[PDB]
Amino acid sequence: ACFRMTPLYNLPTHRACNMFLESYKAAWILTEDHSFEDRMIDDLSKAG
Amino acid sequence: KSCHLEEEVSFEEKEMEKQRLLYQQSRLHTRGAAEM
Amino acid sequence: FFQSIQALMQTCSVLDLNAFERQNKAEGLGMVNEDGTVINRQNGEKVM
Amino acid sequence: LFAGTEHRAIMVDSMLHTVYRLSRGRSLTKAQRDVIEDCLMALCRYIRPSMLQHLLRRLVFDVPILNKMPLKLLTNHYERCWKYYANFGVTSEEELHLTRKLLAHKKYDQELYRMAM
Amino acid sequence: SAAETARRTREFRSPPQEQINMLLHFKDDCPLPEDIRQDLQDFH
Amino acid sequence: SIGNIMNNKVFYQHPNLMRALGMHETVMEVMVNVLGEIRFPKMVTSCCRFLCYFCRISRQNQRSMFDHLSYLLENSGMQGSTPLDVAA
Amino acid sequence: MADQLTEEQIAEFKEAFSLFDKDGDGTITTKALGTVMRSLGQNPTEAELQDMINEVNGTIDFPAFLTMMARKMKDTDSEEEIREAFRVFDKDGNGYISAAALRHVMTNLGEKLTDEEVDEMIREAGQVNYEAFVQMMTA
Repeated sequence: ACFRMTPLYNLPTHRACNMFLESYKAAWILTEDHSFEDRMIDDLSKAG
Repeated sequence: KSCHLEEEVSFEEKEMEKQRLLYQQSRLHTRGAAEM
Repeated sequence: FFQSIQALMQTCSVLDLNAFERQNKAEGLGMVNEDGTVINRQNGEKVM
Repeated sequence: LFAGTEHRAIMVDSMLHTVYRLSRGRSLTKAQRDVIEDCLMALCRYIRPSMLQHLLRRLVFDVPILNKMPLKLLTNHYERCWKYYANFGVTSEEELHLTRKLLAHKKYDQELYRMAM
Repeated sequence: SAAETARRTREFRSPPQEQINMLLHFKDDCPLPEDIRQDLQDFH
Repeated sequence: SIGNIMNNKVFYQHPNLMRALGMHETVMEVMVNVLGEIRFPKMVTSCCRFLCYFCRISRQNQRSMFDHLSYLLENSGMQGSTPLDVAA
Repeated sequence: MADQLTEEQIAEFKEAFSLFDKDGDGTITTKALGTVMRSLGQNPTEAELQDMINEVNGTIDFPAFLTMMARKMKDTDSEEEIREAFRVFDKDGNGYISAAALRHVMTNLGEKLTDEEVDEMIREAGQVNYEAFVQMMTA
């Protein structure tokens, strides 16, 4: 069954965006490194 | 993740980066978080 | 405090041969039918 | 395993008889028909042709004018192709009735050609 | 002759999930032109 | 309310959406809460029959309902369907 | 499962079932099950209809109705995909297969095989045709 699978351009366009987000989430969103925790913990502590 | 900022060098920097961790312990354990 | 860790230390796993070859025969398949993609390390490491 | 059964050789005549009347059923489906039709061709092989004359009466009755028993035609041609070394006049009795109207051309075509013994 | 199968690994040989995975691979072996790889990086 | 889902024509063609709605979770505990002898046999047969038809839609919908047999075996205790047959 | 049917036939199977629903409650009688099948085009025998209802009062709804023709669509294609398999395999589309390309087209087929298994599946089938290759591949 490894040969009978369809290419993209025969798909309904409502099903392209279903798997596009599931690809876009785990490849672009999750790969970002954000380090906000440095300056959340100190201004919450300097606030005397 | 705040206290994980430290956990070819020389002497003076390696205990200078032992207080900066120890300051970050001091920011958080003086407010009762050790018993939490 | 010394009950709730003596209960934790008993429920820690060691290696398991009877769980090992299950993970081998699970890895005997590469891609499920109808273009479904098998999540590799979702269950994945079944021992330890 | 059924080759070499000279000890008991008469219930197999009754065995092979009743499956051919079971081969067509008044209340049988095509899914069950594929099993019993597969057992006939396999029991055609692995048996010496001494008891083949018992079943050979009912085979030649009304077959070559029709084409609700094409399974008998393949059953026929496989029983004599591996027998190239007598009621064989029945084959000559169906050596005319097929070509009355002359579909399933290549089903009973070589069945006459393999009957050439 | 031989490198055509490296092209033939998508169109009947890659499932439609894994098709757009390698199409989305570009950040920092890609079939995408340089024009339509830009407007995504203007969105993100 | 269950029976109108059984011919909505979209439930049978979007198996990713139905578990992202989490509708198999919500129909699960309403069978549990009446089960907690038996109270109302004319709904446990009707609800768990929907779950068996839910499991026979896709690949991963079977995977989603697979995890709850840890609990579904703990209610093995009636002509008609049963929550034990959902586990099978 | 219910993955071999794509969406548009079930988009046609719904109103074909719903029009002959006798009450609007999504149920039908046992006898109208053949009459809708005449409108579909697939016209089986009478013998192919008892084993449908033998598999499942005489009350048939759209849940049970999908499981009938899902059993009647896979078998009409599972023995047929061995025909549609070979269409990108050879050069011109006839049946002869050069064994030179088959030693390296199976290492980028998307199922991620190695060079070891593909040598385990070539001499058990210079040139092997289309019909002996699938005879050891479809098992």
